Amino acid sequence: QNLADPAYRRRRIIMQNMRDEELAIAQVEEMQAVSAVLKGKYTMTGEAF
Amino acid sequence: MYTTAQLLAANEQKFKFDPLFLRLFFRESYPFTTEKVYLSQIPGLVN
Amino acid sequence: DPVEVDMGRSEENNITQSGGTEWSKRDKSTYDPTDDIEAYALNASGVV
Repeated sequence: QNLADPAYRRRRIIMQNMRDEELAIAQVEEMQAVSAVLKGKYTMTGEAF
Repeated sequence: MYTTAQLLAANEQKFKFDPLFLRLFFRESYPFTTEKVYLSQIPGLVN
Repeated sequence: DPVEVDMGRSEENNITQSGGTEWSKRDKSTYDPTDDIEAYALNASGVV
């Protein structure tokens, strides 16, 4: 009933994608803490690294 | 004809019914302008 | 001369515990009679 331009749709996609990347950072950030105070050891290993 | 009937109060037979559902769950109301209505949801799962 | 009065009571307000479940065919310790109380209080036609 109320559309918009793909330009503001592009803005929405940009904001959503920023949100997703921030969430992914916050989530992957806890991996090292989990390893650290879960074993006293940690593995920073993954493809492209 | 000589009857002299004196009428007293009546009952109500009221019911035990309260919404509890539009009053607790469906609290916000929306009229319609179209015939159909969608209900979209965004499933988010980052990696 | 006899004068009969139907006060307006409904039969479902005139329950008899008759059956296999009144109160004495139960364990006094394990059973809670309040269940019967609400089962009978539904047709109360107001607060009791």
